[PDB]
Order: sequence, then structure tokens, then C-alpha cells
Amino acid sequence: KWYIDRGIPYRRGYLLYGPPGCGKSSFITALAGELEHSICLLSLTDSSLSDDRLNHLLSVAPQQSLVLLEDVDAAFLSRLTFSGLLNALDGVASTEARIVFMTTNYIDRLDPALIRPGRVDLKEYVG
Amino acid sequence: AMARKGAQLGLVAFRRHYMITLEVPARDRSYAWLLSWLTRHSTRTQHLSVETSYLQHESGRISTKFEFIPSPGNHFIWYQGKWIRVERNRDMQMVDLQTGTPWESVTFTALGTDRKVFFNILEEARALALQQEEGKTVMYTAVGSEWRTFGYPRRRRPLDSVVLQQGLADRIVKDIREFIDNPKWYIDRGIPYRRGYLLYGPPGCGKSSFITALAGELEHSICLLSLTDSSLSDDRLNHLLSVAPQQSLVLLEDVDAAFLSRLTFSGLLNALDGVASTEARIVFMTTNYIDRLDPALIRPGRVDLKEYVGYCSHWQLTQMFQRFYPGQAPSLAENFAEHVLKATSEISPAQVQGYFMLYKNDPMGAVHNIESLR
Amino acid sequence: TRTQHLSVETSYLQHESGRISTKFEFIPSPGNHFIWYQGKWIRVERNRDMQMVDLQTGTPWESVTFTALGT
Amino acid sequence: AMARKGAQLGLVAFRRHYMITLEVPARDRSYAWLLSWLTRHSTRTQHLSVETSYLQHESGRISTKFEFIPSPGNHFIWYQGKWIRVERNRDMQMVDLQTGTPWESVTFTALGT
Repeated sequence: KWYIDRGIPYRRGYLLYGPPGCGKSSFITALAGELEHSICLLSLTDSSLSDDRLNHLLSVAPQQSLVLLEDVDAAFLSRLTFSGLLNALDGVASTEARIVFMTTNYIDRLDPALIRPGRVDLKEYVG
Repeated sequence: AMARKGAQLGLVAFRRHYMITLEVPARDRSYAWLLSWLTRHSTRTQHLSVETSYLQHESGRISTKFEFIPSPGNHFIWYQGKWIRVERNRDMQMVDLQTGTPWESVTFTALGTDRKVFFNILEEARALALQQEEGKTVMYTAVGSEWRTFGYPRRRRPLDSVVLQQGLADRIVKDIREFIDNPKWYIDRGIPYRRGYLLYGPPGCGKSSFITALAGELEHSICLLSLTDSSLSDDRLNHLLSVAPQQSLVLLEDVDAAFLSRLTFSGLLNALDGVASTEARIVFMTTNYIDRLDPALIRPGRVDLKEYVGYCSHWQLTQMFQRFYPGQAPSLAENFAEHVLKATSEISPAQVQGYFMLYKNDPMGAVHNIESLR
Repeated sequence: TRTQHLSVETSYLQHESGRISTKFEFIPSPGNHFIWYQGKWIRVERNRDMQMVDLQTGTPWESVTFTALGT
Repeated sequence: AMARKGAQLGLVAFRRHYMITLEVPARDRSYAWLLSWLTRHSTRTQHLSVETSYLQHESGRISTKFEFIPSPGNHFIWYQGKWIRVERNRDMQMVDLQTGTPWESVTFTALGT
């Protein structure tokens, strides 16, 4: 109600960057189970999907389905795109309770534009 | 034998002259509505049965809702100045073929010659049954030459959530309503029942959001299309425009790219002028600017009146501040708007919305950080 | 107009985007009715037979009869 | 004829003013839940029937689980400060089209308001 009253899209994004072997995916699955919400994983580092395909699959995600993505460094360094993913994330076409999580090894290759309102809200680092 | 005949004649005369009744079969949807209404009206229903609505939502979500119905048999209800008998007879003879339930019906039985009581009860039951549902807007996409139900029904965005000008949105809504509710005027004069609107303005003005909001307020469906893509052709555009569903406003974007250049500039207007149309064919065209276009596009049988969306005004700024923050000092909002205008003149509503997101539940901090925005 | 005994039937249509269009109509209740038409009083019998169900539709057998004096 | 009318009026008044009841059809999913709950609550259910859940898991795994339900008829249960009659009537007239079972229902019958 707070979001719909102010006319803001009901979407959220989270970022988890940290050293490999920290069990970020396991923690994501555990929090999805505790919240009882469904999880949908995707590997954006693969070149099989395109920017438009990513936009469709992000928009056609089922209800209460947290969408998880990994390896932003490879795609952002380079189908392959760096601003296309954020453009698709900023698209108006969404679903009810659209929560996206992004797990990666490091934040060096990324930009502050990705961490913004309407995008990843607060940054958390696993130690 | 004489006693039986006399009793039969007396009973039939009594029913025909002094007695009123109404019947609702189980097949009719009014059965459940009337049962729920009678359950709600009478709190102390000692005899009752239970029915549960069980839904298996994804990931093993059990959602069970309990509801209570009057038990089959006889009940007495005190309504108005009357005592009404309610008979819920579940016939133990045969089973409905369509549903797979034994034959059932309900009867309301009352003394008098005032049928208006039954009409009022039925209208109240209809209103109670209808009030639970929430209106939704269904999104539609275009693939090849076919419109498809893309995604899921969308919650209707309130009109006040989007602010454009003092009365520009009001004028647009009034004109749309006037066109919609007067088809006789158009058909009498032998003119096609089509309309077009143009919204050109700087990006970030929320034109698409305003279109969705007005579609929700009008309760009409929306069908978006990106004509700037080369996937569709002129003939494909003509087919999809002509095959658009009823009461479906069709929205198009980025006229500049196609008109500058499948790709066509006069083909789109030729398709728009085509006789093949649908009932209440309303087209909206949103774009960044009007420079690349021609006055021929803004003509009768086409976009009727041109409206331009501007940047944030002092009234717009204070209205959006009030909408974001539920109740503060109006002087604070006025000072906020004045500071925003002093810092920037071409400020867009998207930037203000993002700034308010940055300072969620922080009115004073946002006010003091206007100079930071600069 | 003054049909004291009657039943109701609704036509419910689910138009696109969740449009509920319900229209209420009223029918004489099953049983006996008397109508004054022309110079005649005509009996109308709406008998809903509680024996069997129509296979094609899935409703109990029904019929209506108009009964009048004269040739 | 007067005795029958008086008895009918007395019975209908008794049911309407002093008596409470609840009905659950066999189609509703609450039927099995209530049957299992009444089986669990009353350990000494002398009259009962049995139903088995048989599952054929891969590689020829037979997994059969036995469950017990009150037998059709009349039962008496002592709950709270009340004695409640439970009537499980399996009607021998017609068969449900959706499932393929004879029409069944359960009724809880109690004194009070």
C-alpha cells in the first residue's frame, strides 16, 4: 500500500559481492525457503540469452518469484551487454513483488549507476 | 372428498391472492450471492453448514478460506416489517449433469403483495457479491499480426498518482469520455468512430504511466506497440490496428525514428486512415518531440488535438510532495518547490521521484539537500 | 405487471479485463396462474416435472400450457 | 391428523429454537479432515471402516498406508460439556459424476445455541 499510494513501481534489487566459496547462493536459497518464496536462477554470463530475451524473462517472471543472477563482471566487461541489463531492469513491465538479487565475486568492474533507486537499493558485502 | 376440494380451493386462492414467493435454482449464480447475503444479514444462524475454498499456490502454499451457509431446511428472517420463510431444499432425487451435485434450490416466502422487497433484497445481494472483486487491467502485446494477452492483469493505477498539469489531464479525460459516451452522434453523421491523441515531450515525464493510469480509470484495456522496431511492416501494422480488440486503446511510441526513415513514414498514416477499424478505436502516440513530424499527421480522421507535457511546475512540485508525504506544513512544500525551481528549471518528474526515493521517509533531509541536487 | 409469484434468472457475462455484466430477468414461478386477455380468462400451467433431467441441456423436464375456454 | 400436525409443529420449533447442526458434503475437502479428526479424538471407535493409500514407487516399491474412518451410521462423542451425535449417511440412491462414488455426507448434531 505504501508503494502503490506514492505511485512507485513495486520492485527491489539487492547486491551481494564477495569472495567465492562464501555460500551466497546457499544463503539465497535459505532465505527464499524461510520467506517461502520461489527462486528462479539465471546465468547471465552465458551468451545464449540476449538483452531482449533477458527483458522478457524478467518481465514474465512468476508471482512472488525472487530472480537471482550471477557473474555481472563478465557481461558488464563485455547477447552480451553492460547497459542493456540495467535498461531491462529499469523497464516498466514488471510483476507483483519483483525482487532481484545479484551475486558476484567483486564490485570493481561495476558502476555506481547500477546501485541506484529503482535498482539495487543497498549494497551488502559478505566477508 | 368435499373437504379436500374445499381445502385445495382455499389454499390455491390464498397463494394466488395474498402470498408472495421467489425461487432461485442452484445452477444460477444468484444462489451463492443470496446465501452469502442471508448469512451476513442474520448473525445468529444456529443451523448452518461450512464450505472451504482451498487454493494450492505455487511452492506448496495452502490457502484455505472458511465460509458458512445456512443449513438445508427452514429458516425465519425478520426483514423490514415482515417475517420471511426461507426454504433451502436439497432434493434427494437426481444429480445435476453439468456440475455433479444433487438438485438444489432456495425459496423466499413472504406475506403480502409487495414484490419490491424481493427486488431490494436481490439488488443488495448483487451489490454485496460485486463489491468483493477488484478491477484489473490486462496488458496486450503484438506478435506477427496477432494481439496476445501478455503477462498478468495489472492493478489499476490511481489517477491522482500521476500529475501533469492543472487541468490538462482533466481536459483529456473529459474529451475521452465525451467521445466514448456519444456513438450515436458519430453514426448519425456517417463518420468513422475513431480518435487519435498525441503526447510529445521530454523523456522521463511518465507519459506511459499516465496512459496506463487513464486506461485504468476509464477501465479500458491497453495494447502497447513499439513501431520503431523493424520486425513489423506497414501491412502488419494495418492488420494489427484493424484486429485490435474492443474498447482497447492502442499505444505507440517513437514516431521520430520511423518517420525519419517495414520502416515507413506515410505508411503508418495510411494504415491509420484505413476504413477497417473497430468499435471505439482510440490510438495514442507518445514521443520525445514533434520536430520530425508533419502537420498532415495532426488532422481530422487522425490525431485530433495536440497536447504537450511539460516539466515540473510549482503547483506540480507541491502536489507531488503532498502525495509522497502524507500531511505536513504546506509552507514547507512551497519552499521545497521554490528551491527546486531555483536550482533547476528543466527538472523532470522522474528525477524528482528518484530524489524522493533517495530520501524515503526523510522530508527534512530532502528539503535541506535540494542545494546538493543543484 | 402484477405477477406475485415469480422466479429470477440472471445473465452473467465476463467481458475482457474483468467486466462483470449481470442482467436480471423475471419469469413466472412454476405452478398455476390466471391471465385476463381479450374477453377470456386463461389458465397458465408451468409444470417443472420432478422425474427426469434433459440429456441435451442438463435440466429437469419442463413445459408450459395455455388453457382457455372456447373454440 | 391433529396429533401429526402438533408433532410436526413441536419438532420444527424444537429444531429452530433449541438445536444446532452442521453438515459437510463428501465433495468438500473438509469431509476427510473432519473424519480424520474424529478418528483421532475418539480412540475407542468400535464401528469403523478402513482405507489404504497405495503408491507404486519406481522399481516396484509398494508403499501402503492404512487409515481408519468411522463406519457409516450413528456415533456419539463427548466433547466439551456436550454429547454430540455424528451421522455419516452414505446415500444408496445415486453416484457422484465427478468422482464416481455414491452420494455421501456427514452431520454434527448438538444441543444448545
